[PDB]
Amino acid sequence: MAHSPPGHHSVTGRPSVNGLALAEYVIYRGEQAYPEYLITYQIMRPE
Amino acid sequence: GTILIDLSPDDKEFQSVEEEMQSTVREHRDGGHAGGIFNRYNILKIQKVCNKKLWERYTHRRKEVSEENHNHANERMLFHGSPFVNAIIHKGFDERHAYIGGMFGAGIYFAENSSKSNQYVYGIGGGTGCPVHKDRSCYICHRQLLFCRVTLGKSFLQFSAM
Ligand SMILES: COc1ccccc1N1CCN(c2nc3c(c(=O)[nH]2)CCCC3)CC1
Ligand SMILES: [Zn+2]
Repeated sequence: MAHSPPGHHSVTGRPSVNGLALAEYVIYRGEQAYPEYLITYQIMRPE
Repeated sequence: GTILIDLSPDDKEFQSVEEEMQSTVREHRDGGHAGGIFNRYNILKIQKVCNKKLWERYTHRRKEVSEENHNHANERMLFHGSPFVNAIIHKGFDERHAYIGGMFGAGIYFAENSSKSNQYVYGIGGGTGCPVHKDRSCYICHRQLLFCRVTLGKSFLQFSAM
C-alpha cells in the first residue's frame, strides 16, 4: 500500500475531460473507510 | 463480529440508499464492456453492516484525521465494488485490497458514480463477468456493491484525463 502526498489524507481523482463523470477517491489506510451498506442488485437491460 | 440488518423497502433509509445508487448511474466510455449495458438497477436487498470493532477502528482514525485538517474529517459516502465484498464486511479494508494498478497509486478506491464501482464487482475491468455465465453484462446474476463511509481529510486534488 502506498502513501498519500505529504500533509494529505487521501487523493481526489477528478476527471477533467468527461464533464459528466463524477470524482473517484483513494485512501491509503483501511481504517479510513467503513463498509456501512451492502447492496444486492441486478443491472437492468434497457427497454 | 459482523451482523447484517436487512432494511425494509418501506424504510426511508432503504429508499435513500437506493436513490443514491440509481441517480449516480452514468454512461461509460467503454460502452458497457467492463460493467454491462444498463441505465438503472433492480435493487434486491439493502443491509446495514454492523461491527463494533471495525466501527471504533474507523471513528478512532476519523478523529485523528479531523484534528490534522482544521477539525474537518471531510467524511463522504461513496461506492466500492469488489470481488472481496464478503471479506471486507467481516474484516474491514486492508493492504491486500490495495489496487496496485490504480491511476493514483496502490490504495483503496471509491466512486461517486455507482456505475463506476459496478465495473469492478467481477474484478478489474469486469474480469470475466459473472461466474455462472461469464457475462460482464449479465442481467440474471445478483451483484453486490458497498456504500461506504470514507474519511478524506485533506484530499490531494489530482485532475485526471478521464
Ligand atoms: C487489489 O485489487 C483487485 C484485485 C483483484 C480483483 C479486483 C480488485 N479490485 C480493483 C479495484 N477496485 C475498485 N476500483 C475502483 C472503484 C471501485 O469501486 N473498486 C471505483 C472508482 C475507480 C476504481 C476494487 C477491486
Ligand atoms: Zn450470470
